[PDB]
Amino acid sequence: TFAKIKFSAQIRLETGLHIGGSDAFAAIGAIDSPVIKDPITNIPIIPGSSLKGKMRTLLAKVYNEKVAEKPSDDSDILSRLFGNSKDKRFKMGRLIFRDAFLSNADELDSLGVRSYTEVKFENTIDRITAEANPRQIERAIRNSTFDFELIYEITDENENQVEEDFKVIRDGLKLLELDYLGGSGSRGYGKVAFEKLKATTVFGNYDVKTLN
Amino acid sequence: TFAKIKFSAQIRLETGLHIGGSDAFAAIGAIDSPVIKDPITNIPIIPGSSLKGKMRTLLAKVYNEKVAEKPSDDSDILSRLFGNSKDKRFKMGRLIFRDAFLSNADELDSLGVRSYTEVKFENTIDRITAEANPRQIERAIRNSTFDFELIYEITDENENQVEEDFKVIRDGLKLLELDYLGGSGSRGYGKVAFEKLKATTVFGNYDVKTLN
Amino acid sequence: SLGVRSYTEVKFENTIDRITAEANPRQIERAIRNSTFDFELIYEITDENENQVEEDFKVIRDGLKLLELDYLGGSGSRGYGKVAFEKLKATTVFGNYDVKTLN
Amino acid sequence: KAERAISLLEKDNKGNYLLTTSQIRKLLSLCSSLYDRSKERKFDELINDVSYLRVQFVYQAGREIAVKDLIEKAQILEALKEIKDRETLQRFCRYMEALVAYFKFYGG
Amino acid sequence: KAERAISLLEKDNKGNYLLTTSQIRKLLSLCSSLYDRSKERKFDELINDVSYLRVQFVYQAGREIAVKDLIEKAQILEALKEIKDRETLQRFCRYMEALVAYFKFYGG
Amino acid sequence: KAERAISLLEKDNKGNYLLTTSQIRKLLSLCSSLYDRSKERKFDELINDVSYLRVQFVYQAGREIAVKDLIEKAQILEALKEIKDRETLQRFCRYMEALVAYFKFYGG
RNA sequence: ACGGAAACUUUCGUAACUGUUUAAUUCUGUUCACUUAUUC
Repeated sequence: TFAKIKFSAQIRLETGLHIGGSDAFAAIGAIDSPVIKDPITNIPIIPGSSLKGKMRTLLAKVYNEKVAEKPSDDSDILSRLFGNSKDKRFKMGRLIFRDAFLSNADELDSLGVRSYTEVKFENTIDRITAEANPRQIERAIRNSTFDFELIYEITDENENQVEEDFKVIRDGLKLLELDYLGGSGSRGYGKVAFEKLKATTVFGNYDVKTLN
Repeated sequence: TFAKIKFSAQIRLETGLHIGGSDAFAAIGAIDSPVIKDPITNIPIIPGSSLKGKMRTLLAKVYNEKVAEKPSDDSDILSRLFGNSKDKRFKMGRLIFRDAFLSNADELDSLGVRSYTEVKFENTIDRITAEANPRQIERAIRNSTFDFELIYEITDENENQVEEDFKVIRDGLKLLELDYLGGSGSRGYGKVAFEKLKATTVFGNYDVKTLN
Repeated sequence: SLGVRSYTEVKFENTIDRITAEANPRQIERAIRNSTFDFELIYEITDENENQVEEDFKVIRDGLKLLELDYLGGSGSRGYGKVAFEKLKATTVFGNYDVKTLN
Repeated sequence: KAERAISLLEKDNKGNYLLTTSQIRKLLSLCSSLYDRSKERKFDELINDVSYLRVQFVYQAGREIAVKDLIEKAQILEALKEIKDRETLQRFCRYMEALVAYFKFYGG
Repeated sequence: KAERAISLLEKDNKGNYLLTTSQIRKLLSLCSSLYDRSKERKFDELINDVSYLRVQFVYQAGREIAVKDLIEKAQILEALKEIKDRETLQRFCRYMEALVAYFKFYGG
Repeated sequence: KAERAISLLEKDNKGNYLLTTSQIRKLLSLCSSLYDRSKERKFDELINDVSYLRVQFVYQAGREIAVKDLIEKAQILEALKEIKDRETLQRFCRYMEALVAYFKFYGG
């Protein structure tokens, strides 16, 4: 009738990504937009807005029946999973994400690191001169786990399609690992890896069997 | 006969949320709806209207016996806890809420922060062009306690259902922690955490035993 | 010179029958705040008023300060009256009794 | 305060304001974070925020040409030294909000 | 006063008033917070509220096109400079309320 | 802190600052990595980062002439010994950001 | 040695019950720390 499904997993970053954050003032050694972090502390965290904005785009191009043009108006078979501000049949979303926080600080200092992020030097060639525009970016360190929990809930009507809902969610998790997750990741910056993909119930109403 | 139950707790925000406050004039660096605060001072506070409007909605979809359509006219077993403008048996509510004020300012200045809220940069992709509509929002900082006290009182008739009343209230507190509390929480902005959930008596009439 | 509304305002009041919501949406008409008035209490003796004049001022002076601690009007149980005698002075017109018990 | 802010801001050089309201979304928020805290506590406690607030103006005058021409004309660095009282500090916060209103009145 | 406010407001451009009474819920309320304070104290004390009240009109003339066409026609910035007395300041508060009633009669 | 940083940095020798903002992109990030970690934990735990931070000013002063002339004048090595408390360590982090803003104010 | 004398429009009563500024949205699309170079 009403259950709570939480997809608890650990996102293992095998390659340092780069997501444009707010004000470019996290360090006095940069010149471009670094990575958004925590306003109170200073731990490299990834928001949840980049997860829904990337997973929905890469999934609506294989499970669709019409050429897209504008968001929230393509492929009705997956519009009920995210949300639609135009359809009168549903308005709220049944897939609540969460801002993943870096929880690898309990054993990172024991190995002896420099800080939490690094500055990578890059440039470009105009095919007429040597080095031009000596810019720089600030990526993330390697091996940094996170806390990703996908909250799922039914609303009574979710009856003759529960088995089909898990097929789209499970296929979307393995599809994100084969693509970059960030900004300007065409050169090889993103590529996540969901470690320990498990799902448990907290409210206690739906049995667990389709774990993997 | 007549007791006063106060559910004193501390709401710990584990994720920065975003609730559309009043006019967009709390800062000269925004462009959209910020977060409601204090008219005299300047401390980020959350009103009590968002707590009653969200806890009642998420609870009336599991403890009901008929498909709802309009507010204050669904599931009579929980209508007496909030109120009803149509039933002649009761009119006033027995669950008086309270606007939670941020009381974490006693130790926040010792750590040295920038302000009290941050400006997060977001945009959208039309799947035909690059960046479009460079908008911006204003979320809340992490780790900020609040003063949440749920005032409860009986009216003599509350006799053979007191034990059932605490079951619905306790189930609604743990259910709010598994869902966003605010606006645009589909990407992972809400998700509160009731820390130190305790209940005491001020008037002195009903014994305490069902603390947890 | 200050620019106000008019002279009398309208206040919305109702009642609760403890069984329904709003009952009898009536209204009243109160008076504005800060409005001075001209109050003159005339006192005259009649020859016999001789060995009790000093006692008469004790009752009048006590009655003036007692009215300030009580409502003066209708439905004053919620706090509508409560006057304040400003510049309490006494003078003579005919001139036959000296002034000394001013306050 | 508001009378001398309508003629000094207009007197510039090349037309078409290249500086937008997006690249100045920090120095305009730090001044608002000090006016609200001056009414709660005293002035002798916020001595660390005043020193950090002055560095932000000098740091912006070296990374963009649209900042040096605004500080030397409006005398931003001069007003940061005359302040010393709680009432005087509140005047500088209101003067900064006036330059933002008249900036978008002619362009954007 | 009330004669030139019935013909100047009607003379506009494109029909259907896009600006509603919801996006102007600040500049119309701050002027009411000065009329009640001008009758209690003197005019030489409220010199800080007059400077801040003028900034609200200029700040809105750059964020919406429905404001520039109203200030230049009704001469809002011109009336804010002629005022200097307590009796003259009270006239500007009554002139602003006249432009709101006729704005909702023809449209909304 | 900020008052003595505007006159000591200007007093140099030969004009045209040869040292750019690109060759100093390490010592400015190491000091920023200590101010944020000092507010989370205690000072007795970060005793290894302070010793490693002092060596960076010695190695950089033996490979470029544009480093020794700045340490001896600004007294960088002297401030690294007076610090001993968490509040005192936070003052040295804010003083380093002041020398960067005024460095690009006159040149770049 | 007044068509006068003696006298509260007073006593009673929340403008009340009900209601998330909410649904939708990657700060990303292009970019070798490069060019000339006997540890002889």
